[PDB]
Amino acid sequence: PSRLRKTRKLRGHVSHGHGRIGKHRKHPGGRGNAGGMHHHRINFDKYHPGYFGKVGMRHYHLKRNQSFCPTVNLDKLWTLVSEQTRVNAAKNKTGAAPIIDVVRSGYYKVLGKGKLPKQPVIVKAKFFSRRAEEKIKGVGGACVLVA
Amino acid sequence: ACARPLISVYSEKGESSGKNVTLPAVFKAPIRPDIVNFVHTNLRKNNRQPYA
Amino acid sequence: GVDIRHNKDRKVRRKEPKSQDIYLRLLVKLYRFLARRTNSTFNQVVLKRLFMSRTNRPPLSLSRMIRKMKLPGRENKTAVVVGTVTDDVRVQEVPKLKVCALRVTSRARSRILKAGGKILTFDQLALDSPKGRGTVLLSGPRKGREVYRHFGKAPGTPHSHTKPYVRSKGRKFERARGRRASRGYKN
Amino acid sequence: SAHLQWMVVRNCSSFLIKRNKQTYSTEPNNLKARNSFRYNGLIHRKTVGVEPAADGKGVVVVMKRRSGQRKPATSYVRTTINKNARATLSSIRHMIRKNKYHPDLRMAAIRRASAILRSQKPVM
Amino acid sequence: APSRNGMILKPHFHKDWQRRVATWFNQPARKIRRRKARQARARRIAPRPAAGPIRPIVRCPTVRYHTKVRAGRGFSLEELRVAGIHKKVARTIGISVDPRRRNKS
Amino acid sequence: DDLYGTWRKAASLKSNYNLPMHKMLNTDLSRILKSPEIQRALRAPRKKIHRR
RNA sequence: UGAAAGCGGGGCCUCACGAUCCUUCUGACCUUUUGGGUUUUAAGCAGGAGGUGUCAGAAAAGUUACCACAGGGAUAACUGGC
RNA sequence: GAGAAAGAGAGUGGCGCGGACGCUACGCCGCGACGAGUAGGAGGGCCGCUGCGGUGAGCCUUGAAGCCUAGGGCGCGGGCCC
RNA sequence: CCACGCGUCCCCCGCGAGCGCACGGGGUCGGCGGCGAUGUCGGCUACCCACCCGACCCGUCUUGAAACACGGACCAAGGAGUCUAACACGUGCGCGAGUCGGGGGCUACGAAAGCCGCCGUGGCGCAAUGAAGGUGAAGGCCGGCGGCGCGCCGCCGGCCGAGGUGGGAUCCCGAGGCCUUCCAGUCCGCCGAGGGCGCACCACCGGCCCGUCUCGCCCGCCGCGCCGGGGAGGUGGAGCACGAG
RNA sequence: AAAUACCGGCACGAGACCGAUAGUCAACAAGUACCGUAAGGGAAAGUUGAAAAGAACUUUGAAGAGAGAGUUCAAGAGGGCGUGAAACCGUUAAGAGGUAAACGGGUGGGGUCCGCGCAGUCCGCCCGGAGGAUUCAACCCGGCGGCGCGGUCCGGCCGUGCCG
Ligand SMILES: [Mg+2]
Ligand SMILES: [Mg+2]
Ligand SMILES: [Mg+2]
Ligand SMILES: [Mg+2]
Ligand SMILES: [Mg+2]
Ligand SMILES: [Mg+2]
Ligand SMILES: [Mg+2]
Ligand SMILES: [Mg+2]
Ligand SMILES: [Mg+2]
Ligand SMILES: [Mg+2]
Ligand SMILES: [Mg+2]
Ligand SMILES: [Mg+2]
Ligand SMILES: [Mg+2]
Ligand SMILES: [Mg+2]
Ligand SMILES: [Mg+2]
Ligand SMILES: [Mg+2]
Ligand SMILES: [Mg+2]
Ligand SMILES: [Mg+2]
Ligand SMILES: [Mg+2]
Ligand SMILES: [Mg+2]
Ligand SMILES: [Mg+2]
Ligand SMILES: [Mg+2]
Ligand SMILES: [Mg+2]
Ligand SMILES: [Mg+2]
Ligand SMILES: [Mg+2]
Ligand SMILES: [Mg+2]
Ligand SMILES: [Mg+2]
Ligand SMILES: [Mg+2]
Ligand SMILES: [Mg+2]
Ligand SMILES: [Mg+2]
Ligand SMILES: [Mg+2]
Ligand SMILES: [Mg+2]
Ligand SMILES: [Mg+2]
Ligand SMILES: [Mg+2]
Ligand SMILES: [Mg+2]
Ligand SMILES: [Mg+2]
Ligand SMILES: [Mg+2]
Ligand SMILES: [Mg+2]
Repeated sequence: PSRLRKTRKLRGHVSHGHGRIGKHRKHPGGRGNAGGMHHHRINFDKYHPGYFGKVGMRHYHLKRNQSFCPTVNLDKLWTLVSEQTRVNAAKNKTGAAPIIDVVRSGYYKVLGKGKLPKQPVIVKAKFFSRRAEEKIKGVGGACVLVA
Repeated sequence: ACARPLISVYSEKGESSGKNVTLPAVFKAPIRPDIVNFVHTNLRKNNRQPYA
Repeated sequence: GVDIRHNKDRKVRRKEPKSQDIYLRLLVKLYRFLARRTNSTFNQVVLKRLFMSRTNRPPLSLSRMIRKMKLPGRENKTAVVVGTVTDDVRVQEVPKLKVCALRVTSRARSRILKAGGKILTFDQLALDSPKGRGTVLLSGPRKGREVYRHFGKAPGTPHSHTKPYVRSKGRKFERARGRRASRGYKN
Repeated sequence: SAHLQWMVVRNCSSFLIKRNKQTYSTEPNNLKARNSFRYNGLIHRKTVGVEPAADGKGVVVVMKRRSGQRKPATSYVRTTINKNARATLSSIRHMIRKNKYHPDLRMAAIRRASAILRSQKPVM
Repeated sequence: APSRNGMILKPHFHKDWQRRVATWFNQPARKIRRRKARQARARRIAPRPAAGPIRPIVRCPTVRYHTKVRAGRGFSLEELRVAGIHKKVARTIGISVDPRRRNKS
Repeated sequence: DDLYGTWRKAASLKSNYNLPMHKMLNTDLSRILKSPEIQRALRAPRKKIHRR
């Protein structure tokens, strides 16, 4: 609201919070992001490095759907599937292992970040990390590919 | 509180009828006039026509 | 006159919360009393932490309180956060905890009451232990916010690993003259 | 409860009245009529009030009972005392002290009863 | 004239944008307009389905969405000739047809 | 309590809603403070006014 | 190089020099060239160079007595002052 | 309030019916030292104007807003009440 | 002389009562005197006038303005940091590894409000690095089968398992004791020598991921290939290192 | 065709908008008066009272204009008339005046009004003196209320408690 702002306590004060020596002029440093090479060199090097110049190849008609491959980690792997699968699989006596179809939950690639509990799985992904595969093997379990 | 009293139903003649229903837990949700004032302030701005 | 400089003549610290919440102010009305009338400094620290801002009482997570209660010596103690005990989903086995917090989220308190613990708020904490005896006081990660990635020694300045403010992370967006050795100079 | 109701009522009640650097509360069971947690007569489980009778003689003393807190009609009990000034005040003193009925304001009730009695004896 | 630290920004307001601004104060009026027209249509085609014709199972094109099956344009001609529905009688009995759909599967 | 849910039953007429938890439960401050748990573990009051 | 200890990644030390963009050359059995393959071509990645001497780096001749505008006593042509 | 870490602590054996004020805890009270200020920053306004939701069982033809005043006053002051 | 008893062991030589004065934790009188109904009493303030001291006209630009610097005859009304978008930080609120219906739909004030969940499409967040191909965030011990002038270990079965150092608010244990006649003797507290497990955070050393360089020896098979995977050691990153949006 | 856009037009409804120097330029004989050769530029300007009941009649003056009378609740609302400020002016009353006026601090003098001042506060307890009551304490009956002090009286209810 205007009732709580600073123009309600800058009435009676002549310069209205902008000064007497340096008047509040209109655009003293140019409009916008101007003068980066010339007179705002120190700001654009002390606060936005890398800004000027070209780098990298150009890819004209880019499609994020082609580049779509969202990832999940092994510490979140068991959160895809409900609790009773995990407790029935830890309770299970025949060594039957539950099947986590991660693509059905919505992640294409499985990466291995976290500690995975001592419990056999079948992780059914589209892409795997090397460490994710070896943690699934080291806990005992399978890595199934889908297309 | 954790309890729930037993609120009585009144007939149209004024006196209490025999029907007697337990008090719903909505009446023991927390009282916060901060949230009530905030929501009332921001939602009373929605029925408002422009001017220019 | 005196030769006294008045720059730091006023402490900046709070006397009260800046919230118009009334339950937090009733907790403050209780812990003002316990702070000035006990000789335990747990009451002073929890008075200070009720005073603080949302950003200075960061949300402590259930995994941190699992670890910092599984440290040796502090068995069947009472963990006490003044922020918010949030659920952590990358943990499976939850021991019997004794948690005191301003607010616990829904499936975090579901997890704790399923494991067989007990969540008591600060009023019944002061009833259960007025001087706070038998309590592991705990704090969330205060540098855990993403805005501390931008603070400190500025980017474009050597040996400063500071995240700059960019509208979109990509190839074209601030990779070229300060970042490269070919394009210009590298810091 | 009581403090929860007070943290709402303290600056928002329609009995509250603020002018001339003073503050008051025009609620019907407020001894000394001032805005306080001690003297507010709506937010408590037990409360006295001292009022003049509808007849121009005596004092009706109002007690709040224990059980019917959420029942406002059968909550207050009213006893009309029409006698001399000494025994009226001794009745109010015994009524508040020996019941142990909210002894914070027995003396405020006695002050208000004596004020009503001096206003109720004929004007010179 | 940028200050100490912050983003550098390029807001696209350099044109005359105030002369071309679409403001949405007829949003609830237009919702009530669509709703009244939808109810008048639904009671006009009176026992027929309110949502119109039937539209086939169709799964989405690209790599991001081919795990999901949605509603399509219309039942293809090979689908109709296998189901024994004539391609001109399907639109009469309420079946959406498009001839453009192939069947690779 | 079908609309806004109980404390242990969720909202049967919303999708995912439950009554919001209290921040302190025993709201009465004076009954807390005049309790033998807290009145025991205090120091003595210092109410002798020491003027200049 | 010296037998060797060592010494040397320019000149005994204190000066002798140049960002982005663009071009050119050098390097890898390198990446991309877009539905797939091969081959030219082009784009990239890293290292030099082509140069900005107003040297943290615009691409730039005058005249106005026909003159104009915003200002400056921050600054001249008078007096006055030291 | 008392120069000296810590209980006016509990257990086992050898008549007259009385007692001021307080505590809007965002309240009240006690100590000390302190008070310059342009540009500027900040806090508090029971300072002021207009309109809206609440509210005062508000005010008003037994005279509202407005205006005038050698009348009585309050506030450090913005202002305000008769 | 701020020295006052009786009783014993050793050496040299724990409650007495009253009254009262007061250089004693900030003034009281348990002292008085006058004038008061048509001219007197009180009213600082506000009306006029007098006198002493003080006293240049404001705003502004300025190193410096009363300036022979500019603006201003006087009065009434109007009259200048606003709104939208984006960002950043701080604070309040809801939920919280999630969060948000803003677009759509269903049911006087109300063009509001409620609701959707197989309307979370999508945004932001939960993962980074690389120009790109791409890859994509602990390890150790045991048993078995110089390989030799993979004590290292390649591969299989078991066990421990998700850093360390220093400082650290809080807490935890407690050598002793906190007296009412004296000794044992318990409980409830409380104080505390010293000793602990240490939140957040800070500093440092480690470690893991991505790029790049250097040196190496291995490992896999449907395609034994200009193939794929691995290690050690530096280094560049807006990373991880038990969320914080 | 549909979903879609609409500051023109016909007819509508609404407003945390403006309230006659505001809001359209325009609340009114407004794109009018007026200016420009022209293209074009373009104002100012609301309010008696409830009802005209809009001041009959007498008198001075040639008349404007007055004085009486009268309407009205009110002309202290009299045909540009609600309210009627300020600058500025006329007059009356008071006070003053040769360093232009004005100002700050301090009092003094004179006023104007106020204090309904002008024999000056009461309030408790007690003592003594003159009164007047249907009158006190204690008992009996009825109702209402407050509370292991009923350890552990009987019966219900709830649990953001548990077990069958
Ligand atoms: Mg200033
Ligand atoms: Mg400023
Ligand atoms: Mg200026
Ligand atoms: Mg400036
Ligand atoms: Mg300057
Ligand atoms: Mg600016
Ligand atoms: Mg330059
Ligand atoms: Mg001083
Ligand atoms: Mg200062
Ligand atoms: Mg300061
Ligand atoms: Mg600036
Ligand atoms: Mg449709
Ligand atoms: Mg070398
Ligand atoms: Mg030489
Ligand atoms: Mg360029
Ligand atoms: Mg010439
Ligand atoms: Mg000439
Ligand atoms: Mg000069
Ligand atoms: Mg000269
Ligand atoms: Mg100052
Ligand atoms: Mg003088
Ligand atoms: Mg100037
Ligand atoms: Mg100058
Ligand atoms: Mg200056
Ligand atoms: Mg001069
Ligand atoms: Mg001049
Ligand atoms: Mg000038
Ligand atoms: Mg002038
Ligand atoms: Mg913030
Ligand atoms: Mg409407
Ligand atoms: Mg006008
Ligand atoms: Mg007007
Ligand atoms: Mg107008
Ligand atoms: Mg006008
Ligand atoms: Mg008028
Ligand atoms: Mg009148
Ligand atoms: Mg009038
Ligand atoms: Mg008039």
